[PDB]
Amino acid sequence: DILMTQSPSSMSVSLGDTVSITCHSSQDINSNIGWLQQKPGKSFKGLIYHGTNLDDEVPSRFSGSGSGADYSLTISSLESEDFADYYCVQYAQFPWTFGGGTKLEIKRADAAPTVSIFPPSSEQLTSGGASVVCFLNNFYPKDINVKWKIDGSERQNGVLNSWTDQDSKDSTYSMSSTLTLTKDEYERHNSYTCEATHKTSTSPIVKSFNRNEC
Amino acid sequence: DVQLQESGPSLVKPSQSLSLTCTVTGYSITSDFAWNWIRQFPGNKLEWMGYISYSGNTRYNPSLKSRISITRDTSKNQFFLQLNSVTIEDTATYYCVTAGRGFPYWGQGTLVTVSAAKTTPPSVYPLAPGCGDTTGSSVTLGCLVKGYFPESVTVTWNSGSLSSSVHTFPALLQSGLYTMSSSVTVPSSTWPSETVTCSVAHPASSTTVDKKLEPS
Repeated sequence: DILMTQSPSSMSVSLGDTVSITCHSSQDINSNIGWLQQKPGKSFKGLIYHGTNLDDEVPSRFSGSGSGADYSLTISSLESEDFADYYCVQYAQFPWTFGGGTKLEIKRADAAPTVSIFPPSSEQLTSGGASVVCFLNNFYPKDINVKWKIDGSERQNGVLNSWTDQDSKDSTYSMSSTLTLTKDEYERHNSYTCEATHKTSTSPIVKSFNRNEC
Repeated sequence: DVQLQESGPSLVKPSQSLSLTCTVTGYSITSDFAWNWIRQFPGNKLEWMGYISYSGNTRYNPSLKSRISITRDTSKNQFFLQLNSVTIEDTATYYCVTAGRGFPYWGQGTLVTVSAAKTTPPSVYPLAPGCGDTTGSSVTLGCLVKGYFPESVTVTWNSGSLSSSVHTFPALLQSGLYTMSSSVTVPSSTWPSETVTCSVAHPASSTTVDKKLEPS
Protein backbone atom coordinates (compact mmCIF):
# COMPACT_ATOMS: atom_id res chain seq x y z
CA ASP A 1 0.00 0.00 0.00
CA ILE A 2 1.19 3.58 -0.62
CA LEU A 3 1.78 5.19 2.80
CA MET A 4 0.79 8.92 3.04
CA THR A 5 2.69 10.93 5.67
CA GLN A 6 1.26 14.28 6.44
CA SER A 7 3.21 17.14 8.08
CA PRO A 8 2.51 18.59 10.49
CA SER A 9 -0.10 16.77 12.47
CA SER A 10 -1.35 20.03 13.93
CA MET A 11 -0.90 23.77 13.58
CA SER A 12 -1.73 26.84 15.72
CA VAL A 13 -2.52 29.80 13.50
CA SER A 14 -4.41 33.11 13.34
CA LEU A 15 -6.86 34.62 10.94
CA GLY A 16 -4.99 36.21 8.08
CA ASP A 17 -2.03 33.78 8.38
CA THR A 18 -0.81 31.72 5.47
CA VAL A 19 -0.55 28.03 6.11
CA SER A 20 1.24 25.34 4.27
CA ILE A 21 0.68 21.66 4.71
CA THR A 22 2.68 18.85 3.12
CA CYS A 23 2.25 15.35 2.15
CA HIS A 24 4.83 12.65 1.49
CA SER A 25 3.98 9.37 -0.31
CA SER A 26 6.18 6.23 0.03
CA GLN A 27 6.33 6.02 -3.77
CA ASP A 28 5.97 8.46 -6.70
CA ILE A 29 2.31 9.18 -7.33
CA ASN A 30 2.64 11.49 -10.42
CA SER A 31 0.31 14.14 -9.10
CA ASN A 32 -2.56 11.66 -8.33
CA ILE A 33 -3.21 13.19 -4.99
CA GLY A 34 -6.12 15.36 -3.71
CA TRP A 35 -6.75 17.51 -0.64
CA LEU A 36 -9.77 17.41 1.70
CA GLN A 37 -11.23 19.65 4.38
CA GLN A 38 -13.29 18.34 7.32
CA LYS A 39 -14.73 21.18 9.32
CA PRO A 40 -15.23 20.37 13.00
CA GLY A 41 -18.40 18.31 13.57
CA LYS A 42 -18.85 18.17 9.83
CA SER A 43 -18.49 16.20 6.68
CA PHE A 44 -15.84 16.56 4.01
CA LYS A 45 -15.29 18.92 1.07
CA GLY A 46 -12.86 18.18 -1.79
CA LEU A 47 -10.48 21.08 -2.28
CA ILE A 48 -7.83 20.09 -4.81
CA TYR A 49 -7.31 17.25 -7.31
CA HIS A 50 -4.32 16.23 -9.43
CA GLY A 51 -1.91 17.99 -7.03
CA THR A 52 -2.88 21.46 -8.11
CA ASN A 53 -6.45 21.73 -9.59
CA LEU A 54 -9.30 23.39 -7.58
CA ASP A 55 -12.67 21.69 -7.29
CA ASP A 56 -15.79 23.80 -8.08
CA GLU A 57 -16.76 26.27 -5.32
CA VAL A 58 -13.26 26.44 -3.87
CA PRO A 59 -11.90 29.95 -3.28
CA SER A 60 -8.55 30.80 -4.87
CA ARG A 61 -6.78 31.30 -1.55
CA PHE A 62 -6.46 27.49 -1.68
CA SER A 63 -3.69 26.23 -3.92
CA GLY A 64 -1.49 23.14 -4.17
CA SER A 65 1.51 21.88 -6.20
CA GLY A 66 4.17 19.12 -6.10
CA SER A 67 5.80 16.33 -8.11
CA GLY A 68 7.04 12.80 -7.46
CA ALA A 69 6.39 11.85 -3.82
CA ASP A 70 6.02 15.37 -2.34
CA TYR A 71 3.16 17.84 -2.60
CA SER A 72 1.83 20.72 -0.50
CA LEU A 73 -1.39 22.65 0.10
CA THR A 74 -1.26 26.45 0.72
CA ILE A 75 -4.13 28.44 2.28
CA SER A 76 -3.55 32.13 2.30
CA SER A 77 -5.35 34.70 4.50
CA LEU A 78 -6.90 32.17 6.79
CA GLU A 79 -10.61 32.74 7.51
CA SER A 80 -12.56 31.43 10.48
CA GLU A 81 -14.24 28.61 8.38
CA ASP A 82 -10.70 27.41 7.42
CA PHE A 83 -10.05 26.09 10.90
CA ALA A 84 -10.64 22.41 10.07
CA ASP A 85 -8.70 19.21 9.48
CA TYR A 86 -6.99 18.69 6.22
CA TYR A 87 -6.11 15.37 4.57
CA CYS A 88 -4.28 14.40 1.43
CA VAL A 89 -5.27 11.23 -0.36
CA GLN A 90 -3.43 9.32 -3.09
CA TYR A 91 -5.30 7.67 -5.99
CA ALA A 92 -2.32 6.73 -8.05
CA GLN A 93 -2.91 3.11 -7.05
CA PHE A 94 -5.40 0.79 -5.25
CA PRO A 95 -6.02 0.76 -2.45
CA TRP A 96 -6.53 4.55 -2.23
CA THR A 97 -4.99 5.80 1.07
CA PHE A 98 -5.00 8.90 3.22
CA GLY A 99 -2.52 10.86 5.29
CA GLY A 100 -3.25 11.21 8.94
CA GLY A 101 -4.56 14.78 8.80
CA THR A 102 -3.39 18.21 9.91
CA LYS A 103 -5.69 20.03 12.42
CA LEU A 104 -5.74 23.80 12.09
CA GLU A 105 -6.14 25.18 15.54
CA ILE A 106 -6.42 28.82 16.89
CA LYS A 107 -3.37 30.53 18.31
CA ARG A 108 -3.42 31.82 21.77
CA ALA A 109 -1.13 32.51 24.65
CA ASP A 110 0.39 29.65 26.74
CA ALA A 111 -1.71 28.90 29.84
CA ALA A 112 -1.04 26.51 32.70
CA PRO A 113 -3.51 23.75 33.56
CA THR A 114 -5.69 24.11 36.69
CA VAL A 115 -5.18 20.55 38.10
CA SER A 116 -7.82 19.01 40.48
CA ILE A 117 -7.73 15.45 41.96
CA PHE A 118 -10.77 13.63 43.43
CA PRO A 119 -10.96 10.41 45.53
CA PRO A 120 -13.50 7.61 44.63
CA SER A 121 -16.94 8.43 45.96
CA SER A 122 -18.58 6.23 48.58
CA GLU A 123 -21.41 4.97 46.41
CA GLN A 124 -18.88 3.87 43.89
CA LEU A 125 -16.88 2.23 46.68
CA THR A 126 -20.17 0.63 47.68
CA SER A 127 -20.29 -1.22 44.36
CA GLY A 128 -16.71 -2.50 44.54
CA GLY A 129 -15.03 0.03 42.30
CA ALA A 130 -12.79 2.98 42.95
CA SER A 131 -12.07 5.60 40.27
CA VAL A 132 -9.65 8.39 41.08
CA VAL A 133 -10.39 11.39 38.83
CA CYS A 134 -8.05 14.22 37.86
CA PHE A 135 -9.15 17.15 35.73
CA LEU A 136 -6.37 19.20 34.06
CA ASN A 137 -8.34 22.18 32.78
CA ASN A 138 -7.87 25.26 30.54
CA PHE A 139 -4.28 24.78 29.35
CA TYR A 140 -2.35 25.75 26.23
CA PRO A 141 -0.70 24.42 24.17
CA LYS A 142 -2.51 21.05 23.74
CA ASP A 143 0.62 19.01 24.52
CA ILE A 144 0.56 17.65 28.03
CA ASN A 145 1.54 14.48 29.93
CA VAL A 146 -0.11 13.14 33.10
CA LYS A 147 1.55 10.82 35.58
CA TRP A 148 -0.13 8.94 38.46
CA LYS A 149 1.63 7.81 41.61
CA ILE A 150 0.36 5.55 44.39
CA ASP A 151 2.46 5.73 47.58
CA GLY A 152 5.30 7.26 45.51
CA SER A 153 5.15 4.44 42.94
CA GLU A 154 4.33 5.48 39.38
CA ARG A 155 1.26 3.77 37.94
CA GLN A 156 0.43 3.11 34.22
CA ASN A 157 -2.27 0.32 34.08
CA GLY A 158 -5.90 1.38 34.70
CA VAL A 159 -5.36 4.95 33.46
CA LEU A 160 -7.85 6.37 30.94
CA ASN A 161 -7.65 9.84 29.46
CA SER A 162 -10.17 11.90 27.59
CA TRP A 163 -9.45 15.31 25.90
CA THR A 164 -11.90 18.04 24.91
CA ASP A 165 -11.69 19.82 21.49
CA GLN A 166 -10.20 23.28 21.62
CA ASP A 167 -12.55 25.46 23.69
CA SER A 168 -14.83 27.68 21.58
CA LYS A 169 -14.55 30.68 23.93
CA ASP A 170 -11.02 30.70 25.33
CA SER A 171 -9.17 28.36 22.91
CA THR A 172 -7.57 26.18 25.58
CA TYR A 173 -7.69 22.43 25.98
CA SER A 174 -8.77 20.27 29.00
CA MET A 175 -8.23 16.60 29.87
CA SER A 176 -9.59 14.17 32.42
CA SER A 177 -7.40 11.31 33.53
CA THR A 178 -9.16 8.54 35.52
CA LEU A 179 -7.34 5.80 37.44
CA THR A 180 -9.67 2.85 37.94
CA LEU A 181 -8.85 0.32 40.66
CA THR A 182 -10.77 -2.28 42.59
CA LYS A 183 -12.10 -0.96 45.91
CA ASP A 184 -9.87 -3.64 47.40
CA GLU A 185 -6.52 -2.42 46.05
CA TYR A 186 -7.60 1.20 46.62
CA GLU A 187 -8.06 0.61 50.41
CA ARG A 188 -4.49 -0.73 50.46
CA HIS A 189 -2.63 2.50 49.62
CA ASN A 190 -2.51 6.02 51.15
CA SER A 191 -1.21 8.71 48.77
CA TYR A 192 -2.76 9.28 45.33
CA THR A 193 -0.88 11.66 43.09
CA CYS A 194 -1.65 13.22 39.75
CA GLU A 195 1.26 15.10 38.10
CA ALA A 196 0.88 17.32 35.04
CA THR A 197 4.02 18.01 32.94
CA HIS A 198 3.39 21.02 30.61
CA LYS A 199 5.46 23.64 28.67
CA THR A 200 4.30 26.55 30.94
CA SER A 201 6.47 25.08 33.75
CA THR A 202 9.98 23.64 34.23
CA SER A 203 8.44 21.35 36.93
CA PRO A 204 5.28 19.13 37.29
CA ILE A 205 2.14 20.53 38.86
CA VAL A 206 1.40 17.99 41.59
CA LYS A 207 -1.95 17.29 43.21
CA SER A 208 -2.50 14.70 45.95
CA PHE A 209 -4.73 13.24 48.64
CA ASN A 210 -4.45 10.63 51.42
CA ARG A 211 -6.95 7.81 51.63
CA ASN A 212 -6.46 7.98 55.42
CA GLU A 213 -7.74 11.37 56.56
CA CYS A 214 -10.83 13.43 57.39
CA ASP B 1 -24.91 20.67 -6.36
CA VAL B 2 -24.81 16.87 -6.54
CA GLN B 3 -26.26 15.50 -3.33
CA LEU B 4 -25.61 12.18 -1.51
CA GLN B 5 -27.33 11.00 1.72
CA GLU B 6 -26.60 7.97 3.78
CA SER B 7 -29.22 5.95 5.61
CA GLY B 8 -29.39 2.57 7.38
CA PRO B 9 -28.98 1.19 10.88
CA SER B 10 -26.53 3.00 13.15
CA LEU B 11 -26.36 0.09 15.60
CA VAL B 12 -25.23 -3.39 14.62
CA LYS B 13 -24.38 -6.39 16.86
CA PRO B 14 -21.02 -8.13 16.30
CA SER B 15 -20.94 -10.82 13.57
CA GLN B 16 -23.99 -9.42 11.91
CA SER B 17 -23.78 -7.49 8.62
CA LEU B 18 -23.51 -3.73 8.54
CA SER B 19 -25.55 -2.42 5.68
CA LEU B 20 -25.97 1.11 4.43
CA THR B 21 -27.53 3.10 1.53
CA CYS B 22 -26.37 6.14 -0.30
CA THR B 23 -29.04 8.09 -2.13
CA VAL B 24 -27.92 10.29 -4.98
CA THR B 25 -29.78 13.37 -6.39
CA GLY B 26 -28.89 15.85 -9.11
CA TYR B 27 -26.74 13.41 -11.01
CA SER B 28 -26.92 9.87 -12.31
CA ILE B 29 -24.89 7.01 -10.75
CA THR B 30 -24.95 5.37 -14.20
CA SER B 31 -23.57 8.32 -16.01
CA ASP B 32 -20.12 9.07 -14.58
CA PHE B 33 -17.72 8.76 -11.55
CA ALA B 34 -16.83 6.02 -9.15
CA TRP B 35 -19.29 5.80 -6.24
CA ASN B 36 -17.30 5.20 -2.99
CA TRP B 37 -17.51 4.14 0.60
CA ILE B 38 -14.98 5.71 2.97
CA ARG B 39 -15.04 5.26 6.78
CA GLN B 40 -13.56 7.39 9.49
CA PHE B 41 -12.53 5.63 12.70
CA PRO B 42 -12.76 7.20 16.21
CA GLY B 43 -9.50 9.14 16.53
CA ASN B 44 -10.07 10.33 12.95
CA LYS B 45 -8.11 7.99 10.61
CA LEU B 46 -9.71 7.44 7.25
CA GLU B 47 -10.04 4.18 5.30
CA TRP B 48 -11.13 3.81 1.65
CA MET B 49 -13.40 0.76 1.52
CA GLY B 50 -14.33 0.38 -2.11
CA TYR B 51 -16.38 1.63 -5.01
CA ILE B 52 -18.73 0.67 -7.84
CA SER B 53 -18.14 2.68 -11.01
CA TYR B 54 -20.83 4.22 -13.22
CA SER B 55 -20.62 1.09 -15.41
CA GLY B 56 -21.16 -1.22 -12.35
CA ASN B 57 -17.59 -2.41 -11.86
CA THR B 58 -16.40 -2.78 -8.25
CA ARG B 59 -13.10 -2.28 -6.45
CA TYR B 60 -12.49 -3.21 -2.82
CA ASN B 61 -9.65 -2.46 -0.48
CA PRO B 62 -7.82 -5.76 -0.02
CA SER B 63 -8.08 -5.09 3.77
CA LEU B 64 -11.86 -5.91 3.59
CA LYS B 65 -11.92 -8.00 0.37
CA SER B 66 -13.43 -11.10 1.91
CA ARG B 67 -16.28 -9.41 3.80
CA ILE B 68 -17.31 -6.42 1.63
CA SER B 69 -19.89 -6.12 -1.14
CA ILE B 70 -20.97 -2.89 -2.90
CA THR B 71 -24.04 -2.94 -5.21
CA ARG B 72 -26.52 -0.50 -6.69
CA ASP B 73 -30.07 0.15 -7.93
CA THR B 74 -29.86 2.37 -11.03
CA SER B 75 -33.70 3.04 -10.99
CA LYS B 76 -33.70 4.50 -7.46
CA ASN B 77 -30.30 6.09 -8.12
CA GLN B 78 -28.84 4.33 -5.04
CA PHE B 79 -25.77 2.33 -4.09
CA PHE B 80 -25.19 0.23 -1.04
CA LEU B 81 -22.60 -1.10 1.38
CA GLN B 82 -22.78 -4.44 3.10
CA LEU B 83 -20.01 -5.36 5.50
CA ASN B 84 -20.21 -8.93 6.94
CA SER B 85 -19.04 -10.27 10.23
CA VAL B 86 -18.68 -6.94 11.90
CA THR B 87 -16.80 -6.53 15.21
CA ILE B 88 -16.40 -3.52 17.46
CA GLU B 89 -13.47 -2.23 15.34
CA ASP B 90 -16.02 -1.58 12.62
CA THR B 91 -17.42 1.28 14.68
CA ALA B 92 -16.65 4.28 12.43
CA THR B 93 -18.45 7.01 10.53
CA TYR B 94 -19.42 5.83 7.02
CA TYR B 95 -19.35 8.21 4.03
CA CYS B 96 -20.27 7.68 0.42
CA VAL B 97 -18.34 9.97 -1.91
CA THR B 98 -17.90 10.45 -5.63
CA ALA B 99 -14.41 10.06 -7.13
CA GLY B 100 -13.69 11.96 -10.38
CA ARG B 101 -11.90 15.32 -10.23
CA GLY B 102 -10.70 14.18 -6.86
CA PHE B 103 -13.41 13.61 -4.29
CA PRO B 104 -15.76 16.64 -4.76
CA TYR B 105 -19.14 15.35 -3.44
CA TRP B 106 -19.56 13.66 -0.01
CA GLY B 107 -22.59 12.48 1.94
CA GLN B 108 -23.04 13.85 5.46
CA GLY B 109 -21.57 10.73 7.16
CA THR B 110 -23.37 8.21 9.34
CA LEU B 111 -21.84 6.78 12.46
CA VAL B 112 -22.42 3.05 12.94
CA THR B 113 -21.71 1.53 16.36
CA VAL B 114 -21.01 -2.16 16.47
CA SER B 115 -21.94 -3.29 19.97
CA ALA B 116 -23.38 -6.32 21.89
CA ALA B 117 -24.60 -4.00 24.71
CA LYS B 118 -28.17 -3.40 25.99
CA THR B 119 -29.58 -0.06 26.99
CA THR B 120 -28.13 0.84 30.37
CA PRO B 121 -28.74 3.94 32.51
CA PRO B 122 -25.57 5.55 33.88
CA SER B 123 -24.22 5.54 37.43
CA VAL B 124 -23.44 9.11 38.46
CA TYR B 125 -20.85 9.75 41.08
CA PRO B 126 -20.26 13.27 42.36
CA LEU B 127 -16.69 14.61 42.27
CA ALA B 128 -15.92 16.90 45.29
CA PRO B 129 -12.50 17.85 46.60
CA GLY B 130 -11.23 15.46 49.32
CA CYS B 131 -10.84 17.50 52.54
CA GLY B 132 -7.32 18.60 53.49
CA ASP B 133 -6.41 20.21 50.15
CA THR B 134 -7.66 23.64 51.23
CA THR B 135 -8.13 25.66 48.02
CA GLY B 136 -7.62 29.07 46.32
CA SER B 137 -9.93 31.53 44.54
CA SER B 138 -12.00 29.12 42.37
CA VAL B 139 -13.33 25.66 43.13
CA THR B 140 -13.60 22.75 40.65
CA LEU B 141 -16.40 20.20 41.00
CA GLY B 142 -17.58 17.40 38.69
CA CYS B 143 -19.71 14.34 38.02
CA LEU B 144 -18.42 10.95 36.81
CA VAL B 145 -20.92 9.14 34.55
CA LYS B 146 -20.20 5.39 34.22
CA GLY B 147 -21.76 2.32 32.62
CA TYR B 148 -24.28 3.59 30.13
CA PHE B 149 -25.41 2.67 26.67
CA PRO B 150 -26.11 3.84 24.13
CA GLU B 151 -24.13 7.06 23.90
CA SER B 152 -25.69 10.58 24.37
CA VAL B 153 -25.97 11.74 27.94
CA THR B 154 -26.28 15.47 28.61
CA VAL B 155 -24.89 16.95 31.86
CA THR B 156 -26.64 20.23 32.80
CA TRP B 157 -25.12 22.09 35.77
CA ASN B 158 -27.86 24.02 37.70
CA SER B 159 -30.23 24.97 34.83
CA GLY B 160 -27.28 25.87 32.57
CA SER B 161 -27.25 28.83 34.90
CA LEU B 162 -23.64 27.74 34.77
CA SER B 163 -21.22 27.61 31.95
CA SER B 164 -18.70 29.38 34.12
CA SER B 165 -16.10 26.85 32.97
CA VAL B 166 -18.28 23.81 32.31
CA HIS B 167 -16.06 21.18 30.56
CA THR B 168 -17.59 18.09 28.88
CA PHE B 169 -15.16 15.21 28.35
CA PRO B 170 -15.78 12.73 25.43
CA ALA B 171 -17.07 9.31 26.45
CA LEU B 172 -14.75 6.35 26.26
CA LEU B 173 -15.55 2.67 26.01
CA GLN B 174 -14.88 0.97 29.36
CA SER B 175 -16.00 -2.61 29.99
CA GLY B 176 -18.47 -2.69 27.09
CA LEU B 177 -20.25 0.43 28.33
CA TYR B 178 -19.57 4.20 28.13
CA THR B 179 -17.92 6.43 30.79
CA MET B 180 -17.68 10.21 30.58
CA SER B 181 -17.14 13.08 33.10
CA SER B 182 -18.10 16.69 33.26
CA SER B 183 -16.41 19.55 35.30
CA VAL B 184 -17.66 22.96 36.38
CA THR B 185 -15.53 25.73 37.92
CA VAL B 186 -17.12 28.29 40.29
CA PRO B 187 -15.76 30.95 42.74
CA SER B 188 -14.50 29.52 46.03
CA SER B 189 -17.23 31.12 48.16
CA THR B 190 -20.14 30.42 45.81
CA TRP B 191 -19.65 26.77 47.03
CA PRO B 192 -20.36 25.09 49.27
CA SER B 193 -22.58 28.07 50.28
CA GLU B 194 -24.65 27.70 47.07
CA THR B 195 -26.30 24.50 45.76
CA VAL B 196 -24.12 23.09 43.01
CA THR B 197 -26.28 20.43 41.18
CA CYS B 198 -25.27 18.25 38.18
CA SER B 199 -28.26 16.76 36.33
CA VAL B 200 -27.38 13.90 33.93
CA ALA B 201 -29.91 12.99 31.16
CA HIS B 202 -29.88 9.66 29.37
CA PRO B 203 -32.93 9.78 27.05
CA ALA B 204 -32.37 6.30 25.55
CA SER B 205 -33.17 4.85 29.04
CA SER B 206 -35.73 7.43 30.00
CA THR B 207 -33.64 8.33 33.11
CA THR B 208 -32.25 11.54 34.69
CA VAL B 209 -30.03 11.49 37.79
CA ASP B 210 -29.38 14.75 39.77
CA LYS B 211 -26.46 14.95 42.19
CA LYS B 212 -26.07 17.89 44.59
CA LEU B 213 -22.47 18.39 45.35
CA GLU B 214 -21.36 17.96 48.96
CA PRO B 215 -18.28 19.18 50.85
CA SER B 216 -15.74 16.78 52.44
